[PDB]
Amino acid sequence: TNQLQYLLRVVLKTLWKHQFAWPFQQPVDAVKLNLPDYYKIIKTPMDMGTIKKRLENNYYWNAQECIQDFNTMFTNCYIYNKPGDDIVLMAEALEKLFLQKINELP
Ligand SMILES: CCNC(=O)c1cc2c(-c3cc(S(=O)(=O)CC)ccc3Oc3c(C)cccc3C)cn(C)c(=O)c2[nH]1
Repeated sequence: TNQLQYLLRVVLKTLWKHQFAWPFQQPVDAVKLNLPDYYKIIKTPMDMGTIKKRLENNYYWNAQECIQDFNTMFTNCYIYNKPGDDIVLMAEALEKLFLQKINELP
């Protein structure tokens, strides 16, 4: 699929190089961040590092399964954190960029 290739080379690359990307490049380490309720509240943790590994290792059935992983990453952040928190503001900025790049999807 050309769309999965676009998601890796264009969408993921643009988001990964953004200034607000770093807290989204790896799973949330709830142990080192002392968030013992994170895995109870967030049933499907998702991050860009896991999406990258999934795109590189032929995990996805289709482009929609990948777009759903990016949406899960954003809403997991909105569910766990409070509105107005910096992490929510960072996810909102990345989401706006993601929707823009996903509008030019082949
Ligand atoms: C209500 C309470 N919530 C949280 O303290 C909370 C933290 C995070 C982090 C997060 C992950 C890492 S990391 O090094 O593990 C991964 C690379 C490091 C810092 C992180 O956050 C901070 C940021 C961005 C700035 C200042 C301080 C912190 C703790 C990610 N994301 C996606 C979250 O949703 C989330 N929530």
